[PDB]
Amino acid sequence: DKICLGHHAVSNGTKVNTLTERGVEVVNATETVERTNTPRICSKGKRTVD
Amino acid sequence: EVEKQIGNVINWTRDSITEVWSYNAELLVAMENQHTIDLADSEMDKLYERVKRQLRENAEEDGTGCFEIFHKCDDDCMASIRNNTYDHRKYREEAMQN
Amino acid sequence: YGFRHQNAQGEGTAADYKSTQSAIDQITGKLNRLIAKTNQQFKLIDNEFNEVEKQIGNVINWTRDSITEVWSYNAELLVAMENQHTIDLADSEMDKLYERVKRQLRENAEEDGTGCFEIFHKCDDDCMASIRNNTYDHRKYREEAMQN
Ligand SMILES: *[C@@H]1O[C@H](CO)[C@@H](O)[C@H](O)[C@H]1NC(C)=O
Ligand SMILES: *[C@@H]1O[C@H](CO)[C@@H](O)[C@H](O)[C@H]1NC(C)=O
Ligand SMILES: *[C@@H]1O[C@H](CO)[C@@H](O)[C@H](O)[C@H]1NC(C)=O
Ligand SMILES: *[C@@H]1O[C@H](CO)[C@@H](O)[C@H](O)[C@H]1NC(C)=O
Ligand SMILES: *[C@@H]1O[C@H](CO)[C@@H](O)[C@H](O)[C@H]1NC(C)=O
Repeated sequence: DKICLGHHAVSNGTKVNTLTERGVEVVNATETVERTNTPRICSKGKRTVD
Repeated sequence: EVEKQIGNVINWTRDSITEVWSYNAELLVAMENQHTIDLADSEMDKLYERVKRQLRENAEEDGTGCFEIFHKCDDDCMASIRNNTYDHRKYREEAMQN
Repeated sequence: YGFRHQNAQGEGTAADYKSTQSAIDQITGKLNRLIAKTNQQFKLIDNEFNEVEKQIGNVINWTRDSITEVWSYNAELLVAMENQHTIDLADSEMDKLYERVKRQLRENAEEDGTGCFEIFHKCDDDCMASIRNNTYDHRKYREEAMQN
């Protein structure tokens, strides 16, 4: 008979703060604010004086 | 032991710059989120209407995100919709009987 | 957003709940995101009553008027971006209202392009109230519409 169109939806998504809402259930996300560091001085390519 | 006044000046400056960038970061992401959902909803229109301008003389419409027809054809039709390569002209003279 | 209609029983400006409150909530969210508090406390870095240092007062005034030109450019750009966005999200649910009407009356239809309607028949206010219910149906005399 017919077709439909659509998109993709993950069953457990991420909530982002848009411009006119708070907590919008979005499929995917990234994280502009990196919280996890490497707790050492990554110093290859330099001569490094502790 | 940083100096008391200029440390307050730097903290006035940094927390301003912190309030500058964090307002910018909150505004940017919320602008980009609204823009990403704008450029996610946009090519619904760019997909769904470029389908509707091809089946158009068969058509009535329901408005779900979907299709209707006058006839029944096989999967050679619906695979060609994804090829952007559908054609109609061969029995419009029978569609007025439908 | 609203409606207005013309038939044999009367006329008069209707209204609709669905996309209205959607429009008011998106700007209220746009309000409450922006109508909000800067949580960071800004201290007092320069004096008002006696004798701040000449160079660092010029530095603070260079910094503050930069930051003033930073935020006022941002405030002018933000509001003008949000104004253009608000009129974008005001004009958007014209399309979201007006075409979800046109994909229901569609086999009756020709079109004029005013923001309005056309028909093959004449029915009462049971039709036009159901347009605001999103609950219109057509299928019962398409076999007579080809005669029209
Ligand atoms: C979402 O983005 C991440 C990147 O961190 C990627 O690994 C993943 O495949 C993407 N898609 C889904 C459905 O999670
Ligand atoms: C500046 O702020 C930091 C934390 O934001 C604080 O540790 C420091 O003591 C402050 N310095 C002055 C001079 O207020
Ligand atoms: C669709 O595209 C494929 C490859 O692009 C082609 O082999 C095929 O003939 C096209 N048409 C249909 C009806 O599948
Ligand atoms: C800094 O600017 C204010 C007004 O913007 C002025 O009253 C004050 O005298 C200025 N201070 C210096 C050191 O230029
Ligand atoms: C419209 O909605 C109201 C309440 O939601 C309902 O009572 C009514 O039957 C519906 N249909 C029409 C044609 O008014």
